[PDB]
Amino acid sequence: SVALVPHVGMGLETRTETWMSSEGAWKHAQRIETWVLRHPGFTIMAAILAYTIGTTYFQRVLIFILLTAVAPSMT
Amino acid sequence: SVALVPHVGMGLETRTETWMSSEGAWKHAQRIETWVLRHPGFTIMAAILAYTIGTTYFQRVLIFILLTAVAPSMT
Amino acid sequence: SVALVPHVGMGLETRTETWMSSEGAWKHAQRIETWVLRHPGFTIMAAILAYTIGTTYFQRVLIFILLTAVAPSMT
Amino acid sequence: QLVESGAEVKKPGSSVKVSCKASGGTFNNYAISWVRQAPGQGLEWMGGIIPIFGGANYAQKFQGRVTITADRSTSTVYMELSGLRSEDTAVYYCARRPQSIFDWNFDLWGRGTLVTVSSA
Amino acid sequence: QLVESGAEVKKPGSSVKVSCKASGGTFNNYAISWVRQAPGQGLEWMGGIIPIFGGANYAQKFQGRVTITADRSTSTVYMELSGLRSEDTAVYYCARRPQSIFDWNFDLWGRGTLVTVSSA
Amino acid sequence: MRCIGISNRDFVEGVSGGSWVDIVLEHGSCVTTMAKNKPTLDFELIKTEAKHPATLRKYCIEAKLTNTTTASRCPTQGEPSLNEEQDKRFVCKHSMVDRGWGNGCGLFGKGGIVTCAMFTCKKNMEGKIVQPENLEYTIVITPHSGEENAVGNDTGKHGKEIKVTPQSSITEAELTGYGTVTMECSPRTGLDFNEMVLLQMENKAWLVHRQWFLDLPLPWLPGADTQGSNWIQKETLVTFKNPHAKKQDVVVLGSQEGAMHTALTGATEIQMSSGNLLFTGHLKCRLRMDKLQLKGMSYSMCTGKFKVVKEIAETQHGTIVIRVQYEGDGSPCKIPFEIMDLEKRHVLGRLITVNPIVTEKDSPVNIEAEPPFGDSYIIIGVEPGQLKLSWFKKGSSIGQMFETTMRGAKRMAILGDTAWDFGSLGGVFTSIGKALHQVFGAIYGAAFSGVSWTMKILIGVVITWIGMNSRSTSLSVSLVLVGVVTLYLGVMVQA
Amino acid sequence: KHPATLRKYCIEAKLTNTTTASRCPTQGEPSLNEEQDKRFVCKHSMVDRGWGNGCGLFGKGGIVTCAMFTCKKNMEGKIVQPENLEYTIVITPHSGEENAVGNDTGKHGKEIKVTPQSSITEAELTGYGTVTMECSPRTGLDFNEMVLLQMENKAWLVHRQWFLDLPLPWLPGADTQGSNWIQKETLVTFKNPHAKKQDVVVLGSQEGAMHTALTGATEIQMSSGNLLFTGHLKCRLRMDKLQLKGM
Amino acid sequence: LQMENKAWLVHRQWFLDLPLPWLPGADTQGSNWIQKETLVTFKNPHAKKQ
Ligand SMILES: *[C@@H]1O[C@H](CO)[C@@H](O)[C@H](O)[C@H]1NC(C)=O
Ligand SMILES: *[C@@H]1O[C@H](CO)[C@@H](O)[C@H](O)[C@H]1NC(C)=O
Repeated sequence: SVALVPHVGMGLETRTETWMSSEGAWKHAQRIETWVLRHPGFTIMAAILAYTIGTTYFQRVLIFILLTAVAPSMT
Repeated sequence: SVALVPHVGMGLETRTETWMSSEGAWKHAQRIETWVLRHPGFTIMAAILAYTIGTTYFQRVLIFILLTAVAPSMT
Repeated sequence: SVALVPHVGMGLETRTETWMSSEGAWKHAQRIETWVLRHPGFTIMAAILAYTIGTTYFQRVLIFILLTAVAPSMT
Repeated sequence: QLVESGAEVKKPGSSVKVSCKASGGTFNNYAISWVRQAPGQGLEWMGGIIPIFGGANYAQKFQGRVTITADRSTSTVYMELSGLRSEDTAVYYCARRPQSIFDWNFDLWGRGTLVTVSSA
Repeated sequence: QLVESGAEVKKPGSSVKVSCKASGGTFNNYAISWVRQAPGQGLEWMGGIIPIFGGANYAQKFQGRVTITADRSTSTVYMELSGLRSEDTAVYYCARRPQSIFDWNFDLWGRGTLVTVSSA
Repeated sequence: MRCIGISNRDFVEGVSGGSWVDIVLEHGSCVTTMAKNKPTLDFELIKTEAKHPATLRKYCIEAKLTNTTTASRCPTQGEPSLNEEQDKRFVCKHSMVDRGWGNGCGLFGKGGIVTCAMFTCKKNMEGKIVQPENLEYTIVITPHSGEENAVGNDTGKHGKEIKVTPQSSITEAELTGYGTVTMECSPRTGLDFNEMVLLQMENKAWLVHRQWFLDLPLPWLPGADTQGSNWIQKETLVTFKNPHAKKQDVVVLGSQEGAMHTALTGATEIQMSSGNLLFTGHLKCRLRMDKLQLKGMSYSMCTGKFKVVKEIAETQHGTIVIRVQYEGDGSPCKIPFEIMDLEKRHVLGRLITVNPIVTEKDSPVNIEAEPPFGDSYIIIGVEPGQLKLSWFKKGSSIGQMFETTMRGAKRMAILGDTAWDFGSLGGVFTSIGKALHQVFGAIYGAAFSGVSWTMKILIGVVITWIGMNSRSTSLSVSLVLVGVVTLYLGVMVQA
Repeated sequence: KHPATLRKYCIEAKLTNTTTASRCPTQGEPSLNEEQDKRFVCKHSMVDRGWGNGCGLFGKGGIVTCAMFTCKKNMEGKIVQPENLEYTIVITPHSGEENAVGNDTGKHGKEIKVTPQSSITEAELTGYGTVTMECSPRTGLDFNEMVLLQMENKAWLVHRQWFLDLPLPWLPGADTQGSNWIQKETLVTFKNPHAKKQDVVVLGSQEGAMHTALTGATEIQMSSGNLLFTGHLKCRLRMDKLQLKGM
Repeated sequence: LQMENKAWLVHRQWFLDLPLPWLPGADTQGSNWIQKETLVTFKNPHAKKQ
């Protein structure tokens, strides 16, 4: 969809507010939150996989966060 | 929008072609590829960060892939 | 050109004489020989490279023959 | 550019709603106020509206009995007077003025909408 | 029901397209064939088509000269003749049969479109 | 003979001690069942009607705005109020504009402002729901006889149509000349319509997950509303703009039909114009062949000359079909059909049109047989005019085994644990496997719900790598197996 | 001013004149006459064939479906050269006179037009001398990398590359016939559910999807004259000829 | 495969891989060739005209 390629990060922003800045500011985070609520099974598996792969708490937390954020995204 | 929650991992798939299945199979991969083409700078930074954070080549590559996949996705 | 993909190794041959069998039997060898005559410089370089890369005489000769055959073919 | 509603007859105890159609520029740049003049009497200011912002202001007398609203989808300002009585028989004009608090320059006036209060 | 287009007068060397509309059930569950009859002569099968599938089959005599097509949006079957001549003057029928290679019963026929190369 | 010409045909051979077999019927698939002494039958699930659907929510995919009004308070006087903030057919927003002597306040600062516009719907999606007891499955049973009226046809001249419901789930089909077949189906465990919505948008419909339908980011009505005027998430189809701080506007967000189409990828499209017709899904039935008999077993071999009126044509399933006419004298007679070697010393293949018989003289009968891999000869008739037909089958037995295993894996990928009821005849191994699959599928669906196919491939690779780089052999093997199964499922899924 | 059309996308289409053709198994591809025309979006697929549906063979036959693609609503995008880039500035001195304290047009507040044609802009402020402005309208918004995207009485200032990368049917912008849409496959769907039949649908209307995709872009006005109310302008202010009024 | 009063017995995949413009074989129009670019060459020697 065209909706999958928003005009964010293009470097044309001014002081003027954008098309849906207030709306689209937190919509991705809300989506990831709703998805994690609806699918606790994948979050637990991602936590286990992140703990296993990462040797350090930073690597593990980063892997878990990225897995959780990308699972709905590809979805 | 609604387009960002596209009824994929819902577990209701039979042996019948789903709606827009052929397109949606590779649409996200095409989007990631086009984004990486248009934004080489972020990919280099993601590779550097993945190398730094990960100690083993496996988790370095995993971090790089997760970062690259979620960079356009968060948009 | 279609001439660069002849109907050679198709496993259809019978006892019957094929289209241009006698004529095309030695055309490749003749063309390679003529090219190696017209371009001695590449043959010497190929021999040097084969000697440099090949550890044993068999490897050197195989590499030299393959380079000399491919050079005209890729053109 | 300040076309007003036609003359309406009313009866005591009822409310009459008058309208002032305004141009796009007038609606967004200027402020409109409502002045009523009962026949044989002097001019009187009921209130005004800055249609872009929408907060209406009213005279001390008409406060609690007059309502002024504007429709941003139509570029119109409506004056609403309730509890009509005999004294309310008057002509109502919708005038134009700048948005500044100190500027009360009624350069443009409405055609005037006579409102009659009588059983008839 | 199988409704055919009206009669057409053509000239030698020209082309005529004959239409044959059909109901939804007969379009998607059957096959439509075209058979001509020169006046005072027997029926001659020209070709047919399974509109749901397309890819018409043509008689050897009309190979390269006829084109049968189906409009799925309008549920109509079209026949086009190229190189019309006097010997091609005849009435053309569209007939409905099952979409199987063994059964060729035209249980439903159109009225028939007559193509003439002279004046009426 | 209906399954001839369908790529997804299945061959089910054998029954249990009770003369029954477990078959799962899918819409795009055909099942042909064979037992030692029973006629060959073809089973097709040709319909699934949902009746009496009730709406549970109407989403707005395209709206308009009218009656826009604004209120504002000069700075430090609190937030403004509009009468329309309590009106449910209005969408409102609170912001701050810049006020001052020029704007008409007398104080300088950020003065609150609120703007409201009436929200109206112009097009909506009605997500109907249906009770699981209102589902009706139509199943056609056609005997694989050879009579010309059934060679791959999709008509009901010879096929028998039996309607199966959750209430009357046991039915029998009277097959003229073959006895009766009893179907004992379990539609309730078929598709679980209590967790699904029938989504009709314009002239197109989909079958969707009810949680997914209830989580949609569009405005909705409960479905009991007859006037609209109480849409819920009206803020999703509008955007309020206060560029800088001088004005506040509100606009609608354009038709959402295409965004809905994109959101519907992975939902199987259904039909909802002339009733709720679902040409997707499966039905598990237990097939009872006990009162099922071959037609004409009390016939004498033909002893006449057959002619092949249609050359032998091979199907996608490794079997062959041949159409032969009869010109002998004993009209109803068993057709002497055999598939032998050149010397006619061994019997190499089995026929599928079991007990072929000529019901009428000039009435072609087309037999289906399964010849062996490589050379084989189809012999039709007796010696006085016997015809011998050479055939060659291109495949291999190892390749056939590989394809059978792949079809089994794909059936498990699509039916999950219901694939253990396909061709089942009881048995303890089947029950143990189905229980194990049920538990493992519960875990797997919990861990992989809502995940796309690329994510499944990535998770499979990650798990396989973890297992391969594992010090313990048991955990290594288990993780490698789970990861490979995950990879196969990700490559097979449409998600 | 003087914008040029760069590309016209399709956000809403209709399909008509749907036709199909099939080839029996092993006999190659089928052919429609409609595949010659670019107004038709065509698709090739395989369909189960056999004696039942009209082939003497029993394999996967070839099928092609074509439909006439027609646009119903456009998302035109336009490009302006930096030369046609008028800027309007208003200079109001801090007096107390108040006539132009809150006014927008003239009076005390003198408004000037800045264009790349003239580097120096001169405003004579009554009683204050002359204010000299040296603005660089070229180094503000990089209009060589921006599109004035107009979709149904709304406009956005978008990145040119982001715009050219949009996945919709489009026309080159030089187009005149308005019928040779390029990416017609992004707005049409082909369905072959069970491998028995192939069909085509026009896949909805993308106005709302575009609205979502324009998140992060600044709305502009393009109904009359392509007005922008976003961005900056760097100017050098010359007070040499500026004098206090009351001195 | 027959070309001009001459015919050959050729491999099917080889024949389908021939880099020439082609028609489906069910065409009947003979005008919508597939890969015409194999039988034409476009010239832009100096980036002046094509
Ligand atoms: C909306 O405005 C129309 C005039 O455009 C008016 O007739 C109607 O009463 C209004 N409805 C409201 C404010 O609910
Ligand atoms: C499309 O079909 C219409 C009939 O509905 C016909 O008039 C028109 O000529 C057709 N156009 C094409 C390009 O096939």
